This record gives sequence, structure tokens and C-alpha cells, in this order.
Amino acid sequence: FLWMLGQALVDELTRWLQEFTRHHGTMSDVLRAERYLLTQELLQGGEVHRGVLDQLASELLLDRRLRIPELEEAELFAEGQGRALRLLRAVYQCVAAHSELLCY
Amino acid sequence: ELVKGVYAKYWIYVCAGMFIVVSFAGRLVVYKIVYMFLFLLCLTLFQVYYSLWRKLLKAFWWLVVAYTMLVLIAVSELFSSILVPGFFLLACILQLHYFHRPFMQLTDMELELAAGFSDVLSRVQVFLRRLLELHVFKLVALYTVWVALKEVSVMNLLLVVLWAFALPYPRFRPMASCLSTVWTCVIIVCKMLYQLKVVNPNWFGVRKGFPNLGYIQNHLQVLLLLVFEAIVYRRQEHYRRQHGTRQQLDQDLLGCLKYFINFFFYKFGLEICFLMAVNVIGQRMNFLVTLHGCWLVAILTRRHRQAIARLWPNYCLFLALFLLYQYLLCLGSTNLISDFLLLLCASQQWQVFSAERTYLDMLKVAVFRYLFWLVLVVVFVTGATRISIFGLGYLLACFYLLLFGTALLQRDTRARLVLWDCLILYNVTVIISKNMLSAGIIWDSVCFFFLLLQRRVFLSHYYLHVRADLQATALLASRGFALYNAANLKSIDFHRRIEEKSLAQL
Repeated sequence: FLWMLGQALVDELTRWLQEFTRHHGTMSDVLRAERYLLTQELLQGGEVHRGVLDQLASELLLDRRLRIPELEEAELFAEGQGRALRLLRAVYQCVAAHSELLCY
Repeated sequence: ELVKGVYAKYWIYVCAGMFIVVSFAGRLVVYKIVYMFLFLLCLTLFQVYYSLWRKLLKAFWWLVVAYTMLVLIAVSELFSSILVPGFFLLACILQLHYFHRPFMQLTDMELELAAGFSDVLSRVQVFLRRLLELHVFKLVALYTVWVALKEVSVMNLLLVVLWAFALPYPRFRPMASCLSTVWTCVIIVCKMLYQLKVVNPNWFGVRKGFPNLGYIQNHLQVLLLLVFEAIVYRRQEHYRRQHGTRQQLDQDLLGCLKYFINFFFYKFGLEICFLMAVNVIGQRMNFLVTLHGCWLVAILTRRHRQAIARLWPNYCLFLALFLLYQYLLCLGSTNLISDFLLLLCASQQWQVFSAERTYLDMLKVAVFRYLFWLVLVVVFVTGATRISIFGLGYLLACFYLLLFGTALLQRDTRARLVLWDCLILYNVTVIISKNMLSAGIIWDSVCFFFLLLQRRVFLSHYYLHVRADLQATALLASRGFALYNAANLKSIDFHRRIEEKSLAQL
């Protein structure tokens, strides 16, 4: 039982870490979606105009309504990962959010 | 008849083993040595002419009873020399008439969990046969070289010649096998006819030794390997006579696993022949190992796979004429096996060079994106574990490539690659010099691997996609700044509001 009890606490920690990196997460997602489209144009061989971005921090997520495909399925894979994988993702997220405090 | 069939397939070898026992029953006089010759004759014909071997199978075991008879009749000490021949003939009899014909028929190619286990075991058996069908000239060639690298002579020298001029040119492989079998038996016979009483007091191989089995055990195991190889060839032939693609790589993890078990030396082959030359110049460190060094740095320098494929004809000839000459200078020698392991690897890449002419998503990111960064940590720990002057060079290359790294991971291939190739030349120079002037080569070999792996990531088609992402981030940097600054200003305002509220209340 102790293994499963420990797993519950792992999830609690993961939740806290996710809240500690929330703002960073939002900023990232805005820029990831923008990058998705940006790279398409680059790969075509055409120019990256402002219209690319127009097709699409917290506010900008709501305003944008161009729901992308790949990125959404990727999020599902992430949610459907094991607790171990997800806990480690949480740790990376925290470090990459507050990098200054690490250097120090 | 189950056990009769077991004996009609896996028991003819009992007669063969017994042949040896008779021949090696104490002081071997002429007759016991001729007994050996008869055992040898049987196994030799098996290789040379399979059809004819089958034709005189039990006829030869009947001739066996014939020989054993005369011996025991003419010749407790004396009774022990009658006992063994008797035992031999008894075993023959059983196969001779009762299992010999159903064996000639086995060779004629022209509860609950027990069933589950049987199927599992069946899968294993079939697979292992396939592997040992193609990966057996290797073990034959390697063993005949280890034997003739220990017992340096002028009668085991011919065996080196055979399996070192038939590995580069692979059309001779059948005739190599044939001539090795006869010659290994000539060696066995001569060395035995030297354990006689009239043969008393080495360059030519033949010498005397008190344990007769132990003495002629080495060359006997070679005869064994050779013959076992032929058995596997024909057994696999019988199986099918009677009874992992590119696409798979991009599907599931198991799909990729299969692709590599099928082809690993197909793709990563020039890289493994170069990591074998680094081993020679790291375990030998003499002066004849410096020419292996100069070949590495004159093959590596022609950076195109196509150009390298025109020098492979000579790399392979050189490596074969060097093993022989170094073993002629060892007869007038157990580290020359690194010059073999490399004539093997390179003869096999000469084959690819003329035959190409005819959650997995998670792993691919951590190999095609976050590996450049691991190579850079290895460069540091290659040069800070071995304190020398060469080691400082590594430390200082890590520093350069960390600073100007982001720009490198973005530049067009031309350059991306120039820098990498340069870093590869520091490695090779270090390796070839630590030798000319003599802490060793191990840590510079872990490094030579990693850097040759990243040259392949930086020349793939899956890296094109990571270049795209990295290029895009440099363009969308301005947006990033705006997002951040907006967030900062928003929080500033909220805090400022709260303070003004307090001052109003006060």
C-alpha cells in the first residue's frame, strides 16, 4: 500500500509545481502556437509575414481561436503519460521557469 | 520409434567421438594414430563431397568394426586395449543397421504450458538458425587466427594466409573452407606422428608434448568449427527446402529495434572501421602501428563517402598484407589480433560499398536535439580527467563551442559541418601523437565516438526539422520580449493600485 500512498503524494507535489510554473506555461504556449505556423511558411520557402500570426499572454490565448491539430494531440499524450514521466516533466518546467535562482 | 528417430539424427556423432577415444587411449602407437586418420577421413569428406560422404556413411563404420576387430584379437593392461575397441564397435553396430537408414532419411533434403513453451522454443530455434547462417565465417576465421597467432610456425602460417586473403576477397570463402580442412588435418596427423617412440631429439610446427590430447586439442577444435559451420549451412538448407524495413522505423519502438538488428553495419559502418583503427593504436603502441594511424588520417580527410569508397580497395589490401608480413616477422604475436578484427570490419564495409549501389517520437527528439549538448560535456570530461597538455586543448574547445553553439546549430550544413570536422581532427591528431611519443587513449576514444555520431545527426533529414524550430525562435524573439514586458507592466499597475487604495483609506 505504501507505494500507492507515495504515488498520491507525488501527484500532490506535481500539482504544486504546475502552479509554480503556471505563468511561464501560458507564455510558452502562445509562442509555441505561433512557432507552429511560422515554421510552415519557412518550410514552404516563403516569407514569414504578419498575416501568418494573424491567422491565429493569457488574453492572447483566449483571443486566438485557430485551434491547431498536432499540438492538441501532443497535449493528450502528455496527460496520458505515467506519473513518473509527468513528475519529471514538472521538475524540468520549474527549473526552466526560474533559472535565475538556480544560477544563484 | 521416437528414440529410434532421435538416434537417427543425434547419435551418429557418438560413433565419431568414440573414434577419438580409441585413438587417444594411452600411448598412441601407429595403429591408434591410424585410428585417428580414419576419424579424420570421415569428417573431411563430409565437407568436400557431401553426397559421397552420405554414400559411404555406415560402410565406413562397418570398416570401423573391421579395424577394431583385428586390434583386440591380436592385442588388465592388454585387456584395456581390447576393451575400448570393443566399446567402439558396439556403438557402431546400433547405428550401422538400425538407425543408419532412417538417418539417411533425416538427411534426405532431396500439457497446457508445454504447447506454449514448444511454440516459444520453436520461434527461438528458427531465428537462431538464420543468424548463424550468415555470422559463421566470422567465428571460423577468428578462431583459426587465434590458434595460429599463438603457435607461430610455418605450417600454421598457411592457415593465416587462407583466412586473411579470403576475408577481403569474399569469393574465395568456399575454397578457403575446403583447403583449411585438409590442411588442419595434415597438421594434426604430423604432430601426432611426432609423439612416437622413434621420433625423438619446432619452427615447422611439429613438436613433442606429454599430454597428447592437450597438445593436438587446439587444431582439433579448428577442424570442429569448420565442420560445424557446414552442418549449420545444410541444416538451414533442409529447413527451408522442406518447409524490419525503413518504413517500420517510423512506427513503433519495436519497429525501429527490428530495423537496426537487420541493418546496423549497413549504415554505421564507416564509423566502426574507424573506431577499430583507434583500438589497434591503443593496445599495441609500437612503430608498425603508426602506419595504421596514417591511413586513418588520409581516409578521414577525403570527407565524402563516395571518395572514401574509391580508397577502400587499397585500405583492404594493405590491412591484409600487413597481417601477413607482421606474422612473418613473428616467426622469423597475440596483439596482432587487432589487425585482424580490423581486416574483418573493413572487408565487410567493402561489401556495403558495393551493395548500396544495388514514445519513439520522444527518443528522436533526445537524439536529434539534446545530444549536441551531451557531446559538449564529454569533450570537457575527456580533457579534465587526463591532466596533460592535450587535455587543455579539449577544455578550451568546449568553451568555444558552448559560446558559439547556438549559432552553429542554426547555420547551413556547409559550416555546421566544417566546425565538427575540425574538432574531429584534434581528436585524431591527439590519438596519433600520444603514440609517436610513447594516461592513454580510452577517454579520447569515447570522444571520437560521440563526435562521429553527431556528424551523422547534423547530416540527417530529421535534423532539418530541428533546424527549422531553432531558426523560428530567433525570429519570434521580439514577440517574446513584448509578452514578458506586457506581463511586467500589468503586475506593476496592479500593485500600484493596491498601494493607492491604502493611502486613500489612511
